Amino acid sequence: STGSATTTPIDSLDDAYITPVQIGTPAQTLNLDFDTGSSDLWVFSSETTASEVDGQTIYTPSKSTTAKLLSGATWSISYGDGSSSSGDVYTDTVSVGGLTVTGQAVESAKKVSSSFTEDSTIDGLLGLAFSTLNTVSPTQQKTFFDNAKASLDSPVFTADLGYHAPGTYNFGFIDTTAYTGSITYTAVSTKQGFWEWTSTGYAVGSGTFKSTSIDGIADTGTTLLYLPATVVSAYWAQVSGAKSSSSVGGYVFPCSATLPSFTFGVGSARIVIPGDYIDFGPISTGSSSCFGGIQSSAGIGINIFGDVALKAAFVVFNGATTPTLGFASK
Ligand SMILES: O=c1[nH]c2ccc(NCc3ccccn3)cc2[nH]1
Repeated sequence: STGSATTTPIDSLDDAYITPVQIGTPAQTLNLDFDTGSSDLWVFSSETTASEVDGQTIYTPSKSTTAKLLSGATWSISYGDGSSSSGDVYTDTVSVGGLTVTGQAVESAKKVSSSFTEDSTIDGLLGLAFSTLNTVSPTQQKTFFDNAKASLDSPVFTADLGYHAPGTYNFGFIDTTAYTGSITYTAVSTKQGFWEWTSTGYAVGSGTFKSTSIDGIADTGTTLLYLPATVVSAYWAQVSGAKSSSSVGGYVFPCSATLPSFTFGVGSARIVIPGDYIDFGPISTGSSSCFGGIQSSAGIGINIFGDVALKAAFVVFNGATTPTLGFASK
């Protein structure tokens, strides 16, 4: 089997991407944030504290004839931006772009943190990291991808995120029309539960390529590109007026600037992030200070190839017995 679903930026900055997901019988369609950096499928629901729901579409398990309470199971998760959610668990039928999994753990939110409440466009998350990170207790649950894998034509999914435009998540097949040139595959470590890999280096604009190993994760749930301070300093040094601001929380630059591209290495191959991808707009409405899309990972503890990097590529998440990642230009 296969599935294919369009993913759409939630705003004009591509802060995140939402993908429609059918849950239950009859289908309840929720727009979920497909997150290759986590492993929980959780949704706003009929059980979510009323004051914490503001415009989201909710899953109501009592209206689904295939919903079954997973007795005793609870979940609780916190993300890198400090956001969090928690609740209990149902199993139900979940379909993504025509691909159906029965008995999928659907984690029903009883509580969500303010940043989820304040974002009316995200109805929940669909985790696509490794199931070892799933937070359901006392019985850990599998991701949608893990559950679907045996049924897929090929044990893969692909992320094709758009810049200021819709993109695509495919499951079970590689669309050879969706990229240019060839796909370069690279090794993955699953030891931290992430799609963790090692970039072979970087270039800034038309500068020479610096060969250097950068270990990081392919994380569709993270907006920006977080890289070592040395790398990030070398990038922003090429932007007149750019500076790291403690008060804002990262590198900012004059909105009047033309940003240089950023290249990262995948084996001997190169993925080029156009300068415009690195612009995340005024730090506050009407400001002429703009927030940078490449930021330091110092104090995060890990480098993160977030949407800024991933949307420049066609990315294969290969879930074969030994997982790998593939990157192609597009
Ligand atoms: O690295 C990041 N990923 C993000 C996704 C959405 C956002 N913005 C909206 C949001 C935040 C938290 C919960 C719900 N919606 C910011 C992000 N930063």
